[PDB]
Amino acid sequence: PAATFLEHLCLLIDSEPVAARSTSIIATIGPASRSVERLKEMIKAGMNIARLNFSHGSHEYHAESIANVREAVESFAGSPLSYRPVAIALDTKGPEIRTGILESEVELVKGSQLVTVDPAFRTRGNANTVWVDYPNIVRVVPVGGRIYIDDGLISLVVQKIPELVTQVENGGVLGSRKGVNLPGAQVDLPGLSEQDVRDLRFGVEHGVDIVFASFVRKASDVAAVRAALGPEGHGIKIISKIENHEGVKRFDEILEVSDGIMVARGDLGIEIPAEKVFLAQKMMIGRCNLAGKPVVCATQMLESMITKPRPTRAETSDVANAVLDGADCIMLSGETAKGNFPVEAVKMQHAIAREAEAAVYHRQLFEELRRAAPLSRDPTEVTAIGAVEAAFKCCAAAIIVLTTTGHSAQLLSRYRPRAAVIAVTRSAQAARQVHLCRGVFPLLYREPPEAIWADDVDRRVQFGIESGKLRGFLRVGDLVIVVTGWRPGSGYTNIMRVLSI
Amino acid sequence: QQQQLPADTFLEHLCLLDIDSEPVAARSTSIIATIGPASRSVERLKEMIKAGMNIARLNFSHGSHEYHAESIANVREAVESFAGSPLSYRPVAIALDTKGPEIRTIVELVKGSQVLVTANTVWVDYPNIVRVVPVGGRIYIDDGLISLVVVENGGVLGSRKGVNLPGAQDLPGLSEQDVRDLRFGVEHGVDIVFASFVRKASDVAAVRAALGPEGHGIKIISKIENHEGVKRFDEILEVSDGIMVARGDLGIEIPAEKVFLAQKMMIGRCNLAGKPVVCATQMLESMITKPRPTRAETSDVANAVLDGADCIMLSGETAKGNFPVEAVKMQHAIAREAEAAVYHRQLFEELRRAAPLSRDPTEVTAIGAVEAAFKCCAAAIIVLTTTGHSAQLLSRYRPRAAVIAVTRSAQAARQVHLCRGVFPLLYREPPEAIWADDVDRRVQFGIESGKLRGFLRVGDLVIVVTGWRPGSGYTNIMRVLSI
Amino acid sequence: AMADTFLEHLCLLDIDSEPVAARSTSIIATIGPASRSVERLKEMIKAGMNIARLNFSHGSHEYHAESIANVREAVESFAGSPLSYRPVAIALDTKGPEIRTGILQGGPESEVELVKGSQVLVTVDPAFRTRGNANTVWVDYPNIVRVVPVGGRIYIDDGLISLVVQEGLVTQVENGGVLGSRKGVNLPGAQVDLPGLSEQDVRDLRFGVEHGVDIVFASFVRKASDVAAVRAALGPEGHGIKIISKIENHEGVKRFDEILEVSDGIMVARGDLGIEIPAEKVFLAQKMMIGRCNLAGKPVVCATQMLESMITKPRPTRAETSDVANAVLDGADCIMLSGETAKGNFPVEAVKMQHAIAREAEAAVYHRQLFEELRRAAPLSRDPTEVTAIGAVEAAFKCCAAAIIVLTTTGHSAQLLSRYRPRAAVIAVTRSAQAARQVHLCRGVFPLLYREPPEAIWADDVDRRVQFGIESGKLRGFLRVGDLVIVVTGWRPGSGYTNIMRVLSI
Amino acid sequence: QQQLPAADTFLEHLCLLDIDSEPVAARSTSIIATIGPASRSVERLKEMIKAGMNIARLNFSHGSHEYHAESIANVREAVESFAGSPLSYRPVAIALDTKGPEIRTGILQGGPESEVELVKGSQVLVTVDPAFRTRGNANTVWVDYPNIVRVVPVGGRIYIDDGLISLVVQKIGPEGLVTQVENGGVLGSRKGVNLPGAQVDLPGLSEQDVRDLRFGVEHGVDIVFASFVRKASDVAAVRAALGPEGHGIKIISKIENHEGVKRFDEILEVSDGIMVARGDLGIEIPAEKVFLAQKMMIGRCNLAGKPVVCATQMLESMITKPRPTRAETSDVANAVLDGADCIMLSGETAKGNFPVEAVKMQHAIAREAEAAVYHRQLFEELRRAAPLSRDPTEVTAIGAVEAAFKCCAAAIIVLTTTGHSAQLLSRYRPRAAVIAVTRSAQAARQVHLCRGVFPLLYREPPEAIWADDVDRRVQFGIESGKLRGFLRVGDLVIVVTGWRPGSGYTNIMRVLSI
Ligand SMILES: O=P(O)(O)OC[C@H]1O[C@](O)(COP(=O)(O)O)[C@@H](O)[C@@H]1O
Ligand SMILES: O=P(O)(O)OC[C@H]1O[C@](O)(COP(=O)(O)O)[C@@H](O)[C@@H]1O
Ligand SMILES: [K+]
Ligand SMILES: [Mn+2]
Ligand SMILES: [Mn+2]
Ligand SMILES: [Mn+2]
Repeated sequence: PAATFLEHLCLLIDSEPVAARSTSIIATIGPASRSVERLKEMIKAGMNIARLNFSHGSHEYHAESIANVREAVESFAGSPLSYRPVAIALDTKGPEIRTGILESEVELVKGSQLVTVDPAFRTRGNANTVWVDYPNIVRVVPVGGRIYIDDGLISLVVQKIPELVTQVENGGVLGSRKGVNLPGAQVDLPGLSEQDVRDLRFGVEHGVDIVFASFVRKASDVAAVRAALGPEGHGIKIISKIENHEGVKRFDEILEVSDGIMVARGDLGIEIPAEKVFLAQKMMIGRCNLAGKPVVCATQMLESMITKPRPTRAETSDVANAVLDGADCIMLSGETAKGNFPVEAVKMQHAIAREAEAAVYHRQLFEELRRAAPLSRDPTEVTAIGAVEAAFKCCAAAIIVLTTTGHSAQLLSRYRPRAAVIAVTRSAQAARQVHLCRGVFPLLYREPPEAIWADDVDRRVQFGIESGKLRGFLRVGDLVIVVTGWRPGSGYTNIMRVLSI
Repeated sequence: QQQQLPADTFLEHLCLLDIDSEPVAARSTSIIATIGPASRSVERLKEMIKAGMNIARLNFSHGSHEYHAESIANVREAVESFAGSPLSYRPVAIALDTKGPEIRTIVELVKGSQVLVTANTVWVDYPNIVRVVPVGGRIYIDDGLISLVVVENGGVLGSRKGVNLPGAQDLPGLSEQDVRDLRFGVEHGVDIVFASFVRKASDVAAVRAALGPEGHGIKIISKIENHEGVKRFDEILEVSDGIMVARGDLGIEIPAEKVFLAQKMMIGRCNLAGKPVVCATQMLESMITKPRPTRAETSDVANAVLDGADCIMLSGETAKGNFPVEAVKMQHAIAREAEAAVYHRQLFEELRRAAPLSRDPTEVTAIGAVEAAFKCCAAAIIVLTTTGHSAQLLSRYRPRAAVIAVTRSAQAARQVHLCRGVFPLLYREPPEAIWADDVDRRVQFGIESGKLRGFLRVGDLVIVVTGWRPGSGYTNIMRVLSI
Repeated sequence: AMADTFLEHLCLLDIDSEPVAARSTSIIATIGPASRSVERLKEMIKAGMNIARLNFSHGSHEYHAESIANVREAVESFAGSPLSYRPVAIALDTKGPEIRTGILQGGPESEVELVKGSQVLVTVDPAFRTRGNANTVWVDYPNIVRVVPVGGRIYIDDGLISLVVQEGLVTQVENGGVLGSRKGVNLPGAQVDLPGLSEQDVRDLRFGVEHGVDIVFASFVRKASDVAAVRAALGPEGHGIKIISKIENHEGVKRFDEILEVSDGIMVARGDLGIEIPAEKVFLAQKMMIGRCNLAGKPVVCATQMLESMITKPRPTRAETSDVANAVLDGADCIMLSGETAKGNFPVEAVKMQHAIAREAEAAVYHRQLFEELRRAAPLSRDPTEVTAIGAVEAAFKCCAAAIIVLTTTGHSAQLLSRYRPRAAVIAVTRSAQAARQVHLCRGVFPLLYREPPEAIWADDVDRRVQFGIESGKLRGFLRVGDLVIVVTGWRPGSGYTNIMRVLSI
Repeated sequence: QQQLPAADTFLEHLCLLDIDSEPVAARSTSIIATIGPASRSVERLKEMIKAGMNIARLNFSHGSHEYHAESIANVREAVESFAGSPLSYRPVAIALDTKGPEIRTGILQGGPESEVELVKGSQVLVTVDPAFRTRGNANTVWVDYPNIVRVVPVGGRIYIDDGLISLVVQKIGPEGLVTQVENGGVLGSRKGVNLPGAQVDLPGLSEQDVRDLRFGVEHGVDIVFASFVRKASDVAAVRAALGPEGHGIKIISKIENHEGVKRFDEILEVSDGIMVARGDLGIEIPAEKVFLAQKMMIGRCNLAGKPVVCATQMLESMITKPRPTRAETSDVANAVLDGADCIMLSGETAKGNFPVEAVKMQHAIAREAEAAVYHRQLFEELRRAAPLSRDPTEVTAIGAVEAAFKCCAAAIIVLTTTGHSAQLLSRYRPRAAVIAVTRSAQAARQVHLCRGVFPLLYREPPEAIWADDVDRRVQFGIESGKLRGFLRVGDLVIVVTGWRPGSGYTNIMRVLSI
């Protein structure tokens, strides 16, 4: 029915979704969700990627978090057909600026007159004193320069710049060690601080699967993340976070060099006017779709759930619209790191996505994507679009790719099939990183290779099919599109066959 | 370029939204703000008008008759304070929001504990409750944040809060209080009735009947707030002047995951029929407490504009919060950016295509005017309208150029805010002897108000729409004039 | 016409769907022996001729003065009823730089047969200009032996005779056949350097102005400067004359875009064009130019061999029927007749056929796609006239307007409306007799010459003209009671001030 | 090349047709040529093959059984003369064109190759009287359909010779029709007559037609163009007559009159494809309307994915002159641009003085026209319209086409047993050539019925190991491909094949580089 655009819309509430939701969900790990038991709960509810937010907590503290995710995850390895892998994502600290330690709450008051970088004063913070961890602030913020504290809920205007006389423009309840922002001011603060490099090495050492790299402003920024990531970490997927004007202006350059993007609406939402983020968001998602790289929508999607068990009408709506925009993943932060309803937040994102996903007008979408996408000569894309097409023609229940590094699956999702892309792979990491791609569902294949190749292929396909039935992707009578390669290894995907279940 | 000038597809389109492309243009989506303690003061009202309020909502769920007579007295007072300058005067509509069949509750409720409906005792003003909630029947309290199975979800309960009984069905659309309320409305010349809990054609019939003879002029916007309302939408729409997607109630009556569908569907259908549609509730909540909205709220506003909504609302945000003006400014600012992001191309084509042939000279002139507008990047379309009807016809098609509507009907100049992209001008002079001349004076009036407010500058082309003889229903001419 | 796609569209063409509507592609007929008679002309006017073509490749000045005298005479024979009077334009077709064979050996009407596989000499020799035989033809383009290489083709007589170059050029007869006196010679792939404007051409053009022809079809136009000359020659007395450039060879095709910019319109001269370039390729040339012209909003004419067999037979072949329809469906503003009406035994019948095919093809147009497509492609504009025009078209579609009635002084406003291809008829009222003629060059326009002297009060003059259009409208069966009509007019008298659109009921 | 710059719209598209854009690619519209005195000679046939003929039409309106057995003997002989190199052998179909319920005048008075003039305003007599079978003259035409005198009423019109001659019947009578000539002209022997508006009780299948059809089977013709098809049941008969020995024969229904046009949808469903017989059609219905009939049927055929043939007078003047008129050139192109799968030649190759030259021209026009198709719109349009399907073969097919577009595939190489898979591919109108490899000689012939398919007959005996047999065939296709200039080093090709041997198991698409 619902599947013009107007027309489409007009035909969208009792049409029960039916299908693996495909927008994968990223949840940040924190006190509210570090416990193996809680993690297991969140896995059941639909978390696919676990975010470690390195703005907080020590190395040891995160090694615990990983230890636990890994623990919660493997607790299901008891049935290979049902095992959901889970990716792990290191979110980098980058050039944050932050206030000192005071869970007491100093009230900064509208109009009252001091930002200091004096070591001694590094905890002497008061109703009239706030100290900040970026010495250069006193040199980069001119008279009538605006300073923001805590998610931009606090505003100060610089009025006298020896030791920053500011006046509180927007006051509020200030807490411990909070994000500071200096828009219109050029931060010479480096993309890669020593801590960031340590943090990244840690990452590799512990085999995280994805680096969400904060404050990416330019191609060279992701180069560093790569260098730091070092040789041991070429497999790591680097997702550039876009969080400020420059990032937005150099987006095209950033996208080219990165594996994907995150629309970091939090910072972005203070660095540029609030009325504008939507544009930035819808724009980068578009461009990303066009290039066929993962894009992540983030921050405050479900805030009030930090405190309440139900989201607001806007948050529901936000989630839907991100999916309808084309986002590959959606995220949770405060919602799962500190709040009183982490599992319930995950369940909600899972539920909205499934409805939003059923409302996509693939028609327009696939045509649009086909149309825009330039010719290509790489057999893999060729097979991929070929597969998608066959998939539409017959309402394929699913497309089952054999993939070594996920790259073939990615190519399929690029074109947004409606049929599920069931990816079979022996690379445990690949099976994790692929959650970065809308509509892909990884299956980790454990058996050792058969002697005769073909047979190995057949075993894997049949493996996918079997896991398929078990999980209710495919039922007898369905047609399935199978995509595979002429010889073993990666980069040789080149075959599409049409099989009946 | 500006206003998102820099496509052939929607994808393409999206890919070219630019963040430095300064919006430039009267925002079109009109803003509704609910009046309450945070905003009943003449001075505060003046502030909100400057920020962009166009409709004032009186929420009859709360406060007495006298208390609202005060609010109207004030809105009127704030508004007329600008009548010092006819070229600049912004009318403001007044909308009565009906109480309808609510259920309400003068401590923390703990998860797992028993709570009796009549710390563990809550009394309710719907007696039939004990008769319609069976064993396993869910009872929700306060904005659906508190849950009760005949306590599932705990939380802080306050005094007299919304109660909902989903899956359960009897309470009349029109209670005696509602009728009094409506009479009050007519008596005080409200311009619009947002009618709560509309579930079926006959429901709006009553609102009309109650509204009585003295109130045929009153526009009746039906609030959709529950399953039934959603299922009978097509019938309700036919009979109503337009719609409100009441996401609050709706968002408890049906699963939360689903409202977006309801919303995008109704807005589509309304667009199709050319009736105003209003998006409402929680668009900017956190601003009830904080001076800045969350990234989701920003996003919500834009997407309602981009969905097609004619008006967007504010409730807690302007009735009780600490940042009413600041909430209005925000809606105004989002709308303007979302409006420059509309892909009129697809939109107009889509509307044209879908709209059936017609034979009414007015529609004919209208679509023609729009088309001319596009061809030249008209700065604006200037209609002379008696009841607004011709301005409405123009907006139907979603010109990008502004629809400047000149009218002597003060009320029409108000009710027209219900229509995306229209900008009313109330014309005060007495008629000229020679007709034509009267026409010319009005057009020129519109033009002059036009320059003054920065809709049109020298060199612009404007599309003028008028009628062959005086009275309504005779719109039938389109002229192309240069400024 | 209400289908969502072109495929769909096609699939719903109905053979019992009687056309109903003024055909809109105007027809151009060449005047010759078969059609110089006032009586025959009157017949052809009734049948639907709109433009009369005088082919200056043939006959003397006196001979054409007679043709014009006659057309004018046939035409004015109907001035007895202003409401019905069909103007008819007159078009001078230029001789330009031809190349021709001689007078056959002892015979200004006799026939030599050129045999397949035989040797033939082509000479440039003054003496031989009359000495044409079975192994010998002479030609009046001396440079030929210098521009045609070994293994180069020479086509003779409409391209029906063919020579390959293997004091004179040694040629094998590729394609043989019966050759007569003084016939056209073509050298494809070869470059010609003969002037666009020969002395004769200039005299011819002056003649044109002198006699008030309305249109110059200018032959062999290869480049912007070529139309400049035609304009210069046309002289001051002739600014009003519309110059339609004829595209007839490779160069013309390659410089099309420049030619188009400088011309009032185009003719796809498929005859010459169809020898200068390979035959397989003309369709491309034709469909391309018509597209481009549509885009620019200038008249484009499709011409030559549309109905040949009718020169001899009373019924066209299945291909010719097909050719006509496709030309209309391509977007051509006018279609032409030549041999068909100049010499053949069925001139009137040929005109009737073009009139009949066009009407069906016109009802098969998928305006939807067309108007959208035109809208879409047309750039913004700021000229009140275009603005009013597209606005009028749009209103027209919305209500299935029976017609659009423009008041136009130089035809310009009517042209703008047709640019967008309304389905409703464009009824143009004008006092300029010449404009009322030249407008036929614009698909879907129907001119009405208004004769009354101006009223004192302006407005009233306007009202009289509109009402004039209406009345002529009912009388001719364009509009009936109950119809809506879209009226386009101006705020003050003069040209270039069109700026109002009203919607009126009949 | 291939009109690559020629775009977001159709208008745009048109505006970019470039005359120096040399076509480059097998032409895909196959060409049908009627065999006749001008072209029965083995040598002439060989010439026509080289020029591009793909299907040979035997017109059973004329000549005896023996005369056609000769024509077939010859085509076959011309064709097999090239079997000397399997990589370049062009199969050629053979099509029996049925006589059906035609009506005809007699031989002319002692003038077999003579003529009579029928004069405007005079009295002609139509006689069914056998005695005057051959006694025709300026005032007398005898006709071979007896009932004519019981079916053409007073005031009823009779057309003779391609509609160029016209009689109005004014007096009915005990020995024939007393006509007044409404259109006159030079009449020849045994020419077709049409009774429009007058309904012809003449059977679709006359005894002769049945014999004719049996002959067909007996001699293994590949295609029956069935004349005057008016209704589903008409093709049933052709099938019945065709008998068991002839299920393989493709039956193309000729649409030649009003009824045919009105029942088209029913006829299409039951037939393997269609011919728009514009000759008859063009007299039975007004001439101004044929174009509509033609564009409509071709559209519908495209939609259903059945071959559609455009026919009659496409190049007439070439019967007499070595060069076609500007309209005929144009007619050919528009038929291809309309979507026609095959184009035909009749007079042009049966009798005229330039049969080869006529074939060459159609070949040359088609190639240019084929580079002008706006596949974009076309494939979208086809996709869009085509309903979901569940048959692996269609699925593979559309998918192959799509891959083809994505990379500008030089070709699609299918392995097909009965041609079915190749047909499914053309259905979607790829731009890339559909090279079909098959061991069925017949299939290789019948596939010419399908736009853009180029059959290759594979001769080697099967390999022991399947797969290897597959690989040999693909490689066979490739090799024939390079040799004929379809594919060059560096190209991508899309290969379509099956999981097991036999027909109906096509289900794999691979992407290979050359
Ligand atoms: O990592 P990629 O580039 O997606 O490769 C997918 C690969 O998976 C396969 O289907 C099977 O790979 P393996 O047998 O090496 O595990 C290959 O044919 C193909 O190269
Ligand atoms: O209110 P509506 O229905 O849009 O009517 C618009 C009317 O405005 C006019 O332009 C002027 O009306 P008035 O002179 O009464 O103000 C009329 O021509 C037309 O009928
Ligand atoms: K000439
Ligand atoms: Mn951030
Ligand atoms: Mn409510
Ligand atoms: Mn010429």
